[PDB]
Amino acid sequence: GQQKDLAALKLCIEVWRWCKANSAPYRDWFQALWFEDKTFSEWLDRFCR
Amino acid sequence: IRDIRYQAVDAVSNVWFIHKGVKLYLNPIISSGLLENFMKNLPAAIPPAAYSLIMNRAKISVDLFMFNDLLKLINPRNTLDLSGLETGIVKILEPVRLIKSWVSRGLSIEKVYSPVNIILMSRYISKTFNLSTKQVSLLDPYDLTELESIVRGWGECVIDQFESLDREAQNMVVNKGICPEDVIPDSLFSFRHTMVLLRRLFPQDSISSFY
Amino acid sequence: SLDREAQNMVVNKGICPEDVIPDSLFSFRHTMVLLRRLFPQDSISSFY
Amino acid sequence: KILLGSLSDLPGLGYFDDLAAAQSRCVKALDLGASPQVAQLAVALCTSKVERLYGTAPGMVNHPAAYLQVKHTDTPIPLGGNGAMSIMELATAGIGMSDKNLLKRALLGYSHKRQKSMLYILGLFKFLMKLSDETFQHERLGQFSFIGKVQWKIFTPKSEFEFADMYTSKFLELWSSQHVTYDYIIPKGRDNLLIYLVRKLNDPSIVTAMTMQSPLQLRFRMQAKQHMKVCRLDGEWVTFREVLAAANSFAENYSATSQDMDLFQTLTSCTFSKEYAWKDFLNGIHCDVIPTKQVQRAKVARTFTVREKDQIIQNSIPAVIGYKFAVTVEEMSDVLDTAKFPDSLSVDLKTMKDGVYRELGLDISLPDVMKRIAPMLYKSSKSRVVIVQGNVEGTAEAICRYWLKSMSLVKTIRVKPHKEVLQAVSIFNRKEDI
Amino acid sequence: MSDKNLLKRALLGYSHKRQKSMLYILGLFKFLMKLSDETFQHERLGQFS
Amino acid sequence: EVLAAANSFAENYSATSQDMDLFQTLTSCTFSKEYAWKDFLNGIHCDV
Amino acid sequence: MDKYREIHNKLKEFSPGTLTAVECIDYLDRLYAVRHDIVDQMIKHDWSDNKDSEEAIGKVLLFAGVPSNIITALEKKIIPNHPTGKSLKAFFKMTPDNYKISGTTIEFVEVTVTADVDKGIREKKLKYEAGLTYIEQELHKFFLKGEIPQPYKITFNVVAVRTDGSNITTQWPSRRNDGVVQYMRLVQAEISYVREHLIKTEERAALEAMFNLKFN
Amino acid sequence: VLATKSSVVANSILSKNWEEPYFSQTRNISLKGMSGQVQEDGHLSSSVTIIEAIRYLSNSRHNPSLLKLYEETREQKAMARIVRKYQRTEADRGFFI
Repeated sequence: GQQKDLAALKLCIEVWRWCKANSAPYRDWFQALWFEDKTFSEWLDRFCR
Repeated sequence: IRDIRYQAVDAVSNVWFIHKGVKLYLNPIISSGLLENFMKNLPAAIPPAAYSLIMNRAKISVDLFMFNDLLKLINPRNTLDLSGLETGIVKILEPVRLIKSWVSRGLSIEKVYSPVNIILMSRYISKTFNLSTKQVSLLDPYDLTELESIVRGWGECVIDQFESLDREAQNMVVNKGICPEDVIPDSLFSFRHTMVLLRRLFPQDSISSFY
Repeated sequence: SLDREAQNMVVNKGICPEDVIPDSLFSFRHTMVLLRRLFPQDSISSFY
Repeated sequence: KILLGSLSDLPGLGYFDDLAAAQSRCVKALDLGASPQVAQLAVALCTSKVERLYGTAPGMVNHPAAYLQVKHTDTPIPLGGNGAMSIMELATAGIGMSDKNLLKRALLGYSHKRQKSMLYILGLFKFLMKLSDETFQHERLGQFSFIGKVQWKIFTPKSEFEFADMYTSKFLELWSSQHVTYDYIIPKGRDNLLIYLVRKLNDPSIVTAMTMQSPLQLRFRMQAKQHMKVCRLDGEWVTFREVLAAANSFAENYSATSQDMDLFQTLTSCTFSKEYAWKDFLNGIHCDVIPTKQVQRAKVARTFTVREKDQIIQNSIPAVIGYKFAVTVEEMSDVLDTAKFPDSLSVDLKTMKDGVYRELGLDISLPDVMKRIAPMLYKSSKSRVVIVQGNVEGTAEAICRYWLKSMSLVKTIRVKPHKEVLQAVSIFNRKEDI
Repeated sequence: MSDKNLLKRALLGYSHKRQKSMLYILGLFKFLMKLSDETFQHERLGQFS
Repeated sequence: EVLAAANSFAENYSATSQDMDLFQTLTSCTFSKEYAWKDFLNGIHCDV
Repeated sequence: MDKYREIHNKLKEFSPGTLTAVECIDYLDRLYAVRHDIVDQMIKHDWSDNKDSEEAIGKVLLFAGVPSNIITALEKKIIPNHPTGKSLKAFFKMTPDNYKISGTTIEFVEVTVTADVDKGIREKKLKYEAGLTYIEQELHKFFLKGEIPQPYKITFNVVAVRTDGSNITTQWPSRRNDGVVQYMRLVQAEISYVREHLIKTEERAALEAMFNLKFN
Repeated sequence: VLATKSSVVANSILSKNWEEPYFSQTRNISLKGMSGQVQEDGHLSSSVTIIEAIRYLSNSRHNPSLLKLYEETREQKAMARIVRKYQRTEADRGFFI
């Protein structure tokens, strides 16, 4: 579980950083991309929690 | 940071991109497992159909036009209303040329077609669903992509020779019974997925099926 | 009351008649193939 | 001729490949009539030369013990390994049999008691497999057998050959992934055959063979001697020390998995070809010196076959594998043309699946499962000719026994288990019984 | 626990080398299981293992 | 008779992958946290 | 005929998508054989020639009074126009589908059922008419030399009927077109059912490859 | 001597499989040396069997058989050359390509 959480956090970090470098729809992508069984926005909410 | 699993990334809704006024559709990139290559400027291989879908995404493919012609041949006035056209830190400055560098020919997943099953399923779709209600231009690109994928190549096998195929289909269906849930138009067809996609794209009043 | 509830459920939002599960020991495929075989139907009407 | 040509030529494909080539051609020299002692001396000399060239031997930078918490003998051959095996095992068992024995011992140690030194070897093997599953899948098909290996750089331009730069590397990789049936059968139509030939041309082994007597090969030797970036760790060029460090890091934090255990057993389990159990044959053998003067007889050439084909499968294993993997119409036509008994292909596939399910919990119905397990189950059926002295019968057991009696240059040697101790065994053993 | 140790030793012996004296113990255990799977299943639940 | 039947069944028994998995299930760890007494006693030493 | 009844009985008990490719292929072969047989039977009853078993060309000539000695002598000759250089003995061995003898005139007809009428017609022509015309010249030379009192006349007619039987009446203005076209429509529907529906979806490519190799 | 073995001789000749595609066999896509085409300077180019096979496959529209390939290239003049670098392959025996 910790390994999956770490991988999800790292992948979210990478996609966020790439969207930061260029001009990309941060939130729209985060509501679109999917990892395992939890979407990116829900991953963000879980990381906050 | 290392050990980033770009291959596990999946997309549910549209993933758009803008660059100097150029609009891009990144869903084929994500579904093909090439998000890392696009991000980090790495070479990859994509079929020309994927390139056309990524670059434009606003012009329907020739497969949808051929399917519309097939539906017109089967039963006019129930065809899709077509109004579109045919066919750590890394910084990207030429995404268009980057994608064009991936384009090549021969890497297409051709499927085994069934000439009679295609026409049978096309007519089942024509009668069951009313396709002249919602404009296809305003349809969701994500669902239009999947419809084009599941209908790809149907026209190329039936428009050139139709009357003989239609007569054979009538001969096959009139003499002995055919259940319209076992007809397999091609090797990459799923009845459940196609029907749920068509239900969601074209709503039907469920009262008629239950009352 | 049950018929009125069914009408209320089906008229407001769409119901696909292939996901309705009457009981825990029901299979749509088997029931429909059994009913097709027992009661033949002219397949021309579903295709023409 | 082979003994003296074993030295000058450098395959330059890496430590494992150079060692395998030297050992295999020493085995060939033994086949042509070399005494086992001279073959052993040549094996030792070539192993020393390759170890010094790659720095594997204890005393210099590339020694595995300085970067791995595992014994030098227990390190996998693709990493810093000890290629000082007996010529008997090399000739009889194979070339990559050391890795198979190491993996078998590691799995045996993991059972009974759960230690960490053996799970370390399991993690090293998993790291090797992860490195291997980043290149063409047909490389594991054919050639020397291996669980996994480290890929080394090719220090020659691709523009030397005219048609190499026709299809891009990513094109070839995706075509190979899409068309997996062509790993086992040769395409017939020009559309697929041209891509097959272009992929064949870019094969590192074939490229080196084509550039074998060229000055360009000194580049790789000088890079390896200077300990520069020659290996791969992910998408970047890395030095061998970096590969060793990454292997240690991956193995120290590796957790065993039931599916991983099943796949390791798949590697350890029997083969699709009838193979003689050379390990227990040599372990249980005994030789006795008989005081009889040596008699020099004539020389006769006999066919020493070590891997046969099960008679129950009417078609060749590559044909059945390609038929299962074929999804396009033209792939089906090609596999039907190659197969001698097209009507029995379905029966052979069904028996193959039944045998796999009987011996293993793995089901070959899923394309991924069969794709991963096919190269580790099917091995080539190459035949060899071995020069023997007297009345040696044309069987593998007889050739092996002759080699055992030939260890002593002067003394006559008698083998105590004079009975037939053949172990011709395959995956399909109880199919007729069931 | 004696039966468990015997079964563990039999499986360990079956690996490495495929003898017959250990597969004999495996067959004895399978015969015992076949005899056991002819009565109430809750008998194995609880009590001695 | 039970002993004879056991001998007859065991002399003609063929190992199976699923049977191996179930035997390992018996041999494997438990759902309850259990102390490994076997290796504890094997590796123990007592001094007077 | 009864063969169609047996085929229908065997195939109404098979659920869709449960036939192996080889089973589909041999069922299709049986169905094409049945179609060829029913067309042979319509021509049989049209000509009222109860020749149930096909007879060899040599046997047909024997029924026409041709002496055996000249046939044996001609067996040693070779066809110069044969694409494969087959001997006259093998060409005499083969049996045409039907034949008729009317005095000194013998009519040979080969019938095929296919969509490509021209291709089948030309294939049957290149298979039959070369040897038939060579035999015609041989018998004409024998008549000129005086070994037969009356010369023989040979006629070859090939008729191909499309799978739908649209032009069957044009080529064969028979009284029995309706029943035959109904039966052949039934067998065509059976063939379509076997090829397109009953085949397992995981072996459709295998069926396509086997069909291409066997028939194309 | 050969007249008493006519059947087996015919079987052996027919078993050579003259109808298979020429470039699908291993022997025609090997690494054995083969002369290429005449270059601009007028010197024949030393090449490999696999490269020449790829060249013909690229120029042609199909994979011909042995007889078909001979018929297509019947008018082509035979050319030969001495290898640039000797041997270069374990299967390379001789001094001419």
